Amino acid sequence: RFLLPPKGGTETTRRDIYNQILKDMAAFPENTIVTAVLASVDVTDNCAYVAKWDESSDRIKKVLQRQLPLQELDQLPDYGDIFAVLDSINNIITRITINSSSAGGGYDAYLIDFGEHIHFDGNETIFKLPDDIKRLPAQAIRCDLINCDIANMHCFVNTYIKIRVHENNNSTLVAEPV
Amino acid sequence: RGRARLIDTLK
Repeated sequence: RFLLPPKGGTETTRRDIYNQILKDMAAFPENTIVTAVLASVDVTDNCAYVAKWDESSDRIKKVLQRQLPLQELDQLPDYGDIFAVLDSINNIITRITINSSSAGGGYDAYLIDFGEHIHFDGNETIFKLPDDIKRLPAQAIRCDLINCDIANMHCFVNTYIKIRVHENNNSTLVAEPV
Repeated sequence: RGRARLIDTLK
């Protein structure tokens, strides 16, 4: 009922797993207004996440809508490797990585396309992704939001918005919703 | 709906 633990990989922090997954920062040119989904809001960290969800990310959308068959796994991939997990509360299948063991048991996991750090018990339903979907960059890019009450932004999560990219240090953005 | 809303955003 519980998955076999990762055989390898380097355990990382919440901050380091964001920096070690593949992100396409060229999709957010500085001093440009771009359209992207408000992936998630993290008021405690005073940051948000935006996701292009391009036509190039179409296969991730197919997996999200459960329109693609996947091979179920009984063994957890290495720490930092990208696979898929079934969220049956929302009945979606989302890309996920395990970044570290958890001090209270389980694992610290990161949903790379939402920008959400979650707890992973170890008995979840997980799938292997095809190599082309696994290699696609993480859609969620972290942003400091200016001219913005981040607390108010929860109403725009999972919704397309327009943001003006003030700064792009190729890790996180300084952007403003317009 | 939560994350399910994203489906309606990407359909």
